[PDB]
Amino acid sequence: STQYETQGYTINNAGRRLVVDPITRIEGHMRCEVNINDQNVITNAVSCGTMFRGLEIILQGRDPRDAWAFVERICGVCTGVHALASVYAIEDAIGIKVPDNANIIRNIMLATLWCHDHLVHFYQLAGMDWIDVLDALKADPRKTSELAQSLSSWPKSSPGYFFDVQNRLKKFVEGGQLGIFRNGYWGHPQYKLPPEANLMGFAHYLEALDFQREIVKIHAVFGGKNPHPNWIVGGMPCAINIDESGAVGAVNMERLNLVQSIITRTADFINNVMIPDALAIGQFNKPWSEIGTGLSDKCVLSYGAFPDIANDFGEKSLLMPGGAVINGDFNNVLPVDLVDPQQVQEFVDHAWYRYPNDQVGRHPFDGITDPWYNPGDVKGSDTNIQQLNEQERYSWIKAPRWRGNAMEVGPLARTLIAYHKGDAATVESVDRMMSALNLPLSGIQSTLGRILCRAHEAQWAAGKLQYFFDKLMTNLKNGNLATASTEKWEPATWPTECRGVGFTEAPRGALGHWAAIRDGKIDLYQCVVPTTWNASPRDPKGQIGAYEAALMNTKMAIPEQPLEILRTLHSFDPCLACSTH
Amino acid sequence: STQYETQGYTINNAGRRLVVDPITRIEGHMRCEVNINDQNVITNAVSCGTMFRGLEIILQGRDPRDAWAFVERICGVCTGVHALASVYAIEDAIGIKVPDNANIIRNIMLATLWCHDHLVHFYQLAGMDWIDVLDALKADPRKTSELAQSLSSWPKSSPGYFFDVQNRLKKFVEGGQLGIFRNGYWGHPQYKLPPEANLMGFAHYLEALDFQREIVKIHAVFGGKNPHPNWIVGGMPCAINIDESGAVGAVNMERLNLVQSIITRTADFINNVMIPDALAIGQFNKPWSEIGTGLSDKCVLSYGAFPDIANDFGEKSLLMPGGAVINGDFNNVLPVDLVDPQQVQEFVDHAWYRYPNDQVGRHPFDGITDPWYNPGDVKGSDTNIQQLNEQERYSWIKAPRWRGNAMEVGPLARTLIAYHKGDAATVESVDRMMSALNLPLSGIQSTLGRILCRAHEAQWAAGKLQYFFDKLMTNLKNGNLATASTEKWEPATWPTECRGVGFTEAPRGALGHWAAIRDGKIDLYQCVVPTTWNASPRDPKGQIGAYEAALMNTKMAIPEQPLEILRTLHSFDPCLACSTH
Amino acid sequence: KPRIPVVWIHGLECTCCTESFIRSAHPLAKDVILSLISLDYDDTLMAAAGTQAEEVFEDIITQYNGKYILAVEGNPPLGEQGMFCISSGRPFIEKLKRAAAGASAIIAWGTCASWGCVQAARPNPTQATPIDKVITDKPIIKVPGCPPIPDVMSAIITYMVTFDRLPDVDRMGRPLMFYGQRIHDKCYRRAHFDAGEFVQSWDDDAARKGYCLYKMGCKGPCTYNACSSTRWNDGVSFPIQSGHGCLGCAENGFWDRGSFYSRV
Amino acid sequence: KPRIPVVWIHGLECTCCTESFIRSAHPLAKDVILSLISLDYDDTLMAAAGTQAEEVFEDIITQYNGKYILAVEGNPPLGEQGMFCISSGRPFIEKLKRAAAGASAIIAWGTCASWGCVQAARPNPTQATPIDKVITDKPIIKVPGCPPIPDVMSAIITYMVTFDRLPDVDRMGRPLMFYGQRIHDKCYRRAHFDAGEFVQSWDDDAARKGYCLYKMGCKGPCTYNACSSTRWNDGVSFPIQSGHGCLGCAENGFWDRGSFYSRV
Ligand code: SF4
Ligand code: SF4
Ligand code: FCO
Ligand code: FCO
Ligand code: SF3
Ligand code: SF3
Ligand code: F3S
Ligand code: F3S
Ligand SMILES: [Cl-]
Ligand SMILES: [Cl-]
Ligand SMILES: [Li+]
Ligand SMILES: [Li+]
Ligand SMILES: [Mg+2]
Ligand SMILES: [Mg+2]
Ligand code: NI
Ligand code: NI
Repeated sequence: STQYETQGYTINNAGRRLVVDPITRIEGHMRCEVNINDQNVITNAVSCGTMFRGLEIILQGRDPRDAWAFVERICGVCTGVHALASVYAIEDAIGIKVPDNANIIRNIMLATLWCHDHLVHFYQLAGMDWIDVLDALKADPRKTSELAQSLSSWPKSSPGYFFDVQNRLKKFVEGGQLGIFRNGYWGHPQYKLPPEANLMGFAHYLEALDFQREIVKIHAVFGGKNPHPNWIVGGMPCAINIDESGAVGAVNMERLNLVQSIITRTADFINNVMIPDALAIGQFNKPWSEIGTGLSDKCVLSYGAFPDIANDFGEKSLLMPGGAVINGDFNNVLPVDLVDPQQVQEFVDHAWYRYPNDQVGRHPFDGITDPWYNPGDVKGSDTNIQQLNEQERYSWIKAPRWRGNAMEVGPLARTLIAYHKGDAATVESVDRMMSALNLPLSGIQSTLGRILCRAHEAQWAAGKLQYFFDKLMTNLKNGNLATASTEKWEPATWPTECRGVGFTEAPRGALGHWAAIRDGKIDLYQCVVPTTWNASPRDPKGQIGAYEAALMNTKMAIPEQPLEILRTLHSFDPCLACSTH
Repeated sequence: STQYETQGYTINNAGRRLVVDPITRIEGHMRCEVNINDQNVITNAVSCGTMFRGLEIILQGRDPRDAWAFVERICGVCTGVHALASVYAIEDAIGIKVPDNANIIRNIMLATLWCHDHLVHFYQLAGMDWIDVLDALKADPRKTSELAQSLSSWPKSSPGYFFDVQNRLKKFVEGGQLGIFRNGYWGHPQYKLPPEANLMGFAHYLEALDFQREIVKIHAVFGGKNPHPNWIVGGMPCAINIDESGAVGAVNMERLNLVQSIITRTADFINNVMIPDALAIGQFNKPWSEIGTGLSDKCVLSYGAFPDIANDFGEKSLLMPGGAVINGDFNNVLPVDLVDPQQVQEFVDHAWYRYPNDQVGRHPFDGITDPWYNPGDVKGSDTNIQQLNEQERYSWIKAPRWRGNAMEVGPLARTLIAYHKGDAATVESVDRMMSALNLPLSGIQSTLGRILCRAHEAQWAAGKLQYFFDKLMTNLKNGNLATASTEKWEPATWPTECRGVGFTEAPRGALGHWAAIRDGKIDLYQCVVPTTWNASPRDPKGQIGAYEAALMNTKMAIPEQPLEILRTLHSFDPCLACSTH
Repeated sequence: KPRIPVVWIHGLECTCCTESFIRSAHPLAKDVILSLISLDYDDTLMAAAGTQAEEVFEDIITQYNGKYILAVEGNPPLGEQGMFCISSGRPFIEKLKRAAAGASAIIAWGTCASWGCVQAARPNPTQATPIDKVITDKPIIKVPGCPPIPDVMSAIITYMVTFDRLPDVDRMGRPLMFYGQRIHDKCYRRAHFDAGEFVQSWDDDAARKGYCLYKMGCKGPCTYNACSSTRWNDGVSFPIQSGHGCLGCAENGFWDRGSFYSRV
Repeated sequence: KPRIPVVWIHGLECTCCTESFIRSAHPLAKDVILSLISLDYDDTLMAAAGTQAEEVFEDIITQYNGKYILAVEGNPPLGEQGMFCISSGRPFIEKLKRAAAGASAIIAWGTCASWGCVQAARPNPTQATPIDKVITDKPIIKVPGCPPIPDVMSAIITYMVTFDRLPDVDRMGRPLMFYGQRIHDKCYRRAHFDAGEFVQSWDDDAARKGYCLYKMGCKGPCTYNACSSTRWNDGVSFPIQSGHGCLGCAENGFWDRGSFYSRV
């Protein structure tokens, strides 16, 4: 066994080794291993991406106009975000400016995704870490109604409703066919909700499973379908016609009316179901404001997102702020430049890739994706990993760093960047939320904080949907219908050699696509994705990434039941297909 | 002035005359006049249909296969029922037997219409006679929640919901634009609900306005559109393909899945919103169990409906019983024969039509529609009527009789026939409903009883929707896909001269279409429609129709405010375009 | 802010156009009534009847003279001195003329108000007459169909409220947005029409594969509407999709262009 | 009344097929899971992780040997001894073969499980391989599309539950009900294709009238799916209705049939 110090942690691989493979209730394939000491506290944590497909390799030789469609299939959970980053990157390389309505509709596509994705994560992915579904069978339906009505105006609160939900669950489990609830962690001492809160949360799980399908109708109107809507380089293909012959063939007033109806219902669901449920998880699980801090009080990163001034990606345009904090210095939010070769770099000394020198980090315009499955001694065989070798290569995820620092990205990172940049709405929202929980601001830098910030962001995005919709309608009232720029559609109009960066804030954090075009085709396409940051393996200095740091120092009540590990990993909303691409 | 005796009433047109023109919250154009004595009691009532279009004249010379599309446009409220009666009539004349799936789908179309039509009538047409909308502004939202939850398992009952609905109403009236509530009867002493029940009912008015649009999606699947779906002589045009190439062009598993989802939602809304509201109106308005009896304790009529054995219109097939009661003898349910010239006959001595002998009735196969606007010695003039002269012709509605008797039709009529024939489900339903109200069975023979039976029937039809759906799926599992018989589609295959009757129970009562075909064309097409029965003018014996009888002997609190007249008339669900056609 | 006053009157009709309106999926008819417009007179829905309804009608057309939109469902009959349709003991046409005189603009809902519809089919017993042949001094927007598509009716309303202007119309007064193209120029069965792939009798193998309905009498080739694009009842279906040819129901005189089952 | 056991496994994937499944409008995915099937293993949705999830997997395939349906999302990579996709420390292909051996039938969800999809596009770095090239002794129903239509997925499930039989399939194993006809043979823009009425550049006058997308690279003429009839997201849209040509996403090798913007 060995021990070393990094980022204030003592990384110690003595003691019992626990393996969690597969991690479930995530997107895609992840393995996690830890070591625990004699007090059942984690002293080592190992984050492993257990899949790879190679989109950066497949994209070579493609037409830049086609790239969005390929890279959209990096992930069907954060569907659309990679298409957006792609059309941004190709437009940046060629020098294309899109019309305002295209930019507004892209912002609607991204805000729709934030709403949908955050809602399904809260309920279907993370929810069962916090709600003991089986304990809901012991609830009093009248006390459940009272609880629900104390927390929310939401209509669906009758005692009969909660009894009908409870009875449906009772009938579902009575035959032993427990389905997704089979062999769960039910009854673990870290389940702290009372039975009435479990039945309220379970009812809302089912309501969210139903309602989430409606949110993406906005993607179907502008993008044809969800999952995986369509896009174009130069804007969007959803031509608008309000008052001319043939409006039946275009985005017309009836199509826009459908979008407005979904926006209203989406805000109402998020504000009256998910927001009160997130605050209730906080009220009943306050100790989790002190667990899973990880890098969230050290190093956090946002690129920023939602340019409100079309084709302006600067600070005055982005509605979601960008910036970096390192060394715990929140008084100095630093600017990020995605072209600077000293800023974003990826290491592979602990990943299944080859570089000519694995001791140095490569900026993505110098990126290399040469897969090399080389696990070393894993106490089994190359086809039987019993214990990853975290002293050598242990993941399909590359290790991104920012100026050599290991960073956390995602909702909590973004909230801390906007708060410390002095965004008024954020400061007021965060302070009121932590006040209501009777917790200090530092309580947000935690596993509970990641969940609270994600829910807050769903609310923010539902508000921005209306703002963007109103901006689109203002343009239409002023006779501004344009949705595409085609001056540079034809390859004969492009630079013979050019390169560009497309960046945004995906639901899970900072996303960048770096593209080099030569002779009308993709010469290089490198992606660094939010879960690549968070789920990162170690670097040549031994620095740990956000997952490994957040798991360090965590108490486990029952080592064989990884509920604490799941709670913290799920709080980051892992997407492993995103991380590996 | 004159006084005469008929059907146990004293018809006296001395004393003050009141006019209600227009009657609102009905379909189409109606005028009502009454005389009231010094004690504010109605001693005379006059039912006048104030519209005519002449579909029976327009149909002459048309192709029998087209007739359903024309007569469907008798009415957009009871949309589809005239199309069903039409295809029945033409199939009866020619000798066409449809495949079982076509009969099952027609039964689904009719049950769908019963559910939709009854729900909208309860809330949007009759509801504001019982619910004091402005009094809902005085309710306590928590007491409203507690009331709703005491009556139903329906989920949408939170205090915050009732507060939000109450604030929407408060904002609506705050600018002084009261819209459909302007100059209503609010605060009339006959409004008896407490404020909490008014707010519960008003919330439900809004929920029903929203929900009714979903029900008719079943019509859109099988019939293309609602209002006014499509049909064919020979079956239905909605060809089925479950498991073959090209199912995308037909009624396939996805289309059947959509139907099933609407059926479940429709039953849940009717059973948990409409049924408990109907009972609540009964609980707070018991005196109306003794008002508006009219003909309902004397003469009631049902033709019967929903043949479960395809092409069998007999007693063993019809799921909704047929029969007639006269002389108050409910121990003698009499069979109805629509070909017997001595049974159904229409009189026009008090209607705006010409007969060779206006002192006799004509069976519809001998029917004549020769319009003659002759109001005679009115107060005012023929183009400025101040008072109809009910001693002469006073209506565009013909006067149907059964064996010379004046009959009531509709939900109460059908409930009484089915109850007294011993239908187990009807007896159980009615006995349970009247037991919950602590009222005698006789209490259903009233204005309140018409409303209770209508709500009962919406629940009955919702259940039958599932039954018919399951029968259709059983056929499809057995490889029985047929939806049309076309061996007699072509006119050359028809009898040179033939006649037929098509009958059913529309939402408002007994409907018949009598058709004569000669030389490939419609020779005669006569309709007798449920509101024609109920809104009937007098006959040569002076016998009054169901509306006029139900209004007789009614007390009015405020003569100038016709709330008691509207309550009784709306309880029959008048459709004046139907009545006149 | 105050909402735009709307007066909705009813002549000879079947009430299919009111029923279509309340089907609207987006915006819901509830939200149109509570938030978008002020629906100040409507016999089908209003609380008041008789003298109380007459007082509403008079108060609104007086207080909002020149400022209300008049919606017309159905049509006036000229036969029998207009007493085929009686309102408050007088010919309906007098109410239509009084309502029209104060209106800023008129929406003719449905084939009835636009053209005549079923009561005007031969031999037109009542001499039912479309609105634009009686009212000749007001803008009239025709929204034809029997009835028109629910979400077309609500989209036209939202367009007018949002953009504060009448929709642009064709030479017949129909909104170009929904009536600019024929059913047949946006029909999903057009591949079959082009290939000569037709239903020949009901429920034949062609019918079970969704082949073209031209030989069964489909009038889509001569009919302008949005049914094959926008579709009906929240996009669920339209006549052709459910296996019946278009009747031509958005076109003037469609009842008298021959049998629905005779080909164009 | 026991529900049919279902094991849902995940190879190399993007999870778009699970996401599509939960979009189902009728039946709701909630009602499929609670009432129609027993979804007994599914890494995206299940409570258990790690050793607890391994116990569920082993218990279900043993207890229900010969009687469960195997749903497969994604595909196995043959490169690096299968360790481009690792599950419980071993190649995913081992889990695929264990789950297949006990299944009564296999549903290959999406273009990944059916054909290969994006990871199999040139130069296929991982040697991603469709299910039917690995599992050669079981009924495999291919439900292709990237992803398939939500209500197509749920209609296929309800068919199998209601009718107690596999759907009838074409020569490639695709259900005839939804894959028997081409997008272009049920496309509402076919009138424009017939007339030579084409979009020539994005947002031109043709685009704003809904003209045909053939010259913008639409692959509808060579693609079998239900998008132009059943449509997407409760019938709200499909690719062509929102102005982009069909990419061809239901067909084997569609990524490598040239630029999406090159005409057929
Ligand atoms: S079904 Fe009618 S509208 Fe459609 S293609 Fe055939 S003829 Fe044209
Ligand atoms: S848009 Fe595509 S599928 Fe539709 S008609 Fe044109 S080429 Fe065919
Ligand atoms: N959100 C998201 Fe997916 C990840 N990680 C991307 O980008
Ligand atoms: N219901 C109904 Fe209409 C009437 N009266 C018909 O038939
Ligand atoms: Fe629409 S009221 Fe119904 S008949 Fe044809 S429109 Fe008229
Ligand atoms: Fe659908 S998991 Fe998403 S990539 Fe194309 S199907 Fe695969
Ligand atoms: S009949 Fe009418 S509803 Fe549409 S499809 Fe034809 S115009
Ligand atoms: S891209 Fe795919 S989703 Fe349908 S329209 Fe074409 S098969
Ligand atoms: Cl006409
Ligand atoms: Cl492929
Ligand atoms: Li740019
Ligand atoms: Li018959
Ligand atoms: Mg990368
Ligand atoms: Mg008649
Ligand atoms: Ni993702
Ligand atoms: Ni009617």
